[PDB]
Amino acid sequence: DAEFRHDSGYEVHHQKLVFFAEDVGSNKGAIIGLMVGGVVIA
Repeated sequence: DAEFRHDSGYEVHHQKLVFFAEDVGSNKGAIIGLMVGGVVIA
């Protein structure tokens, strides 16, 4: 055991970050709730 095991748990977020951001990004029309929710403060 060295780095053969810890592949998925490395790759996950590396991709989940892109994937999730895609999911949100190409659905701003929906996630708009949060967008507005974040505009009211800050």
